[PDB]
Amino acid sequence: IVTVLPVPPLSVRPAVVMQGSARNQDDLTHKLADIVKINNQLRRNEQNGA
Amino acid sequence: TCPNHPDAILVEDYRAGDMICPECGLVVGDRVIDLSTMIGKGTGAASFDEFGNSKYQNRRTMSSSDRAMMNAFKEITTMADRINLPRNIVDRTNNLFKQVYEQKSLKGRANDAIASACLYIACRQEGVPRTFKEICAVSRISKKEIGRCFKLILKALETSVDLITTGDFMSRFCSNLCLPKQVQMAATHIARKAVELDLVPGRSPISVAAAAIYMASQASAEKRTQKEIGDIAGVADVTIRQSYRLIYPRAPDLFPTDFKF
Amino acid sequence: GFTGRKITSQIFIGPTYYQRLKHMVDDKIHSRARGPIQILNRQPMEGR
RNA sequence: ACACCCAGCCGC
Ligand SMILES: [Zn+2]
Repeated sequence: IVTVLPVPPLSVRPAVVMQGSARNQDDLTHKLADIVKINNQLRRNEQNGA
Repeated sequence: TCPNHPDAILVEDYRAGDMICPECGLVVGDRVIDLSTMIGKGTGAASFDEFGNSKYQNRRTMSSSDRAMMNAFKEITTMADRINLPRNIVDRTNNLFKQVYEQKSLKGRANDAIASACLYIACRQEGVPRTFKEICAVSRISKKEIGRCFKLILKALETSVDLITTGDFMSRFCSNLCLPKQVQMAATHIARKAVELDLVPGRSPISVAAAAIYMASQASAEKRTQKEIGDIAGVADVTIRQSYRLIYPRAPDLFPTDFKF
Repeated sequence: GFTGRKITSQIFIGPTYYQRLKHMVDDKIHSRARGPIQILNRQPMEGR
């Protein structure tokens, strides 16, 4: 049972190019941003007390 | 970064795949190279609760400011599509809106007012200006509010816009009135000559532009009524009669060399 | 054509409609020697 | 200067 989630490095989920200034990230990077956002929300809501 | 050669630029060879020195040919570096999600609808029925609702849906938080910018861009696109503007003006409008919204000075006014004001600014800056009434036709906002918002945008964002001339509106007015090229050239010449010779001190360029339309219209086979001119220009028929009765003396001088009267 | 001799088998000759297809060999020839590589895995890239 | 998706086509 996982209680810490190992984030992969930038080699596993690198940023791609387009025209240039985009610097689009991998799908793992976007989902991990979502993971960190939901985890931070839960971690604050633990003592905020909903 | 070539050894034995300080301050040497490296030619990057995207075909050979290396970074190569134009004095000795060494290679530095062995090879060259080159946020959210949506939860959709469930396929299987195993995700449905006893009351349905599938228990897994997109929370769509995405801040407040990003929501405001997205709604504003939607309003800009659906506003500019009505008068059929090219997308370069739309993108310039979005650029001005983002600069204004990040300038943080116009929170006290409706976002739609800043939106239509940025549309007017972008239409001005491309050399194809629209009148205020044309923007007001495709916007839910009065002319007073758009005027005040335009005044506050020019005061706040610190930019200069070119003063309008009559010749910018002539092509749109004639083409939307379905008039040929000779009428276009004659009306533009009449408008520019009336501006430069000084018959119209302080008169609005929109009134004398529609006056030049009426000049070119009431001299050929096709003729346009005052009501049609006011419909296509937005100026009232009294303003057209004011410009008519003030432009009527010295008529052949305003005309071009040949028109086929 | 080389020796000028008669061919002792009478060749079937005549006009026939031929068509040149899109596939020319200069549009297909392709070679590599340690060229560019991908970002994700450092393998060589795909396609001519 | 990409990365997915789609389509068409080549040889067996
Ligand atoms: Zn060198």
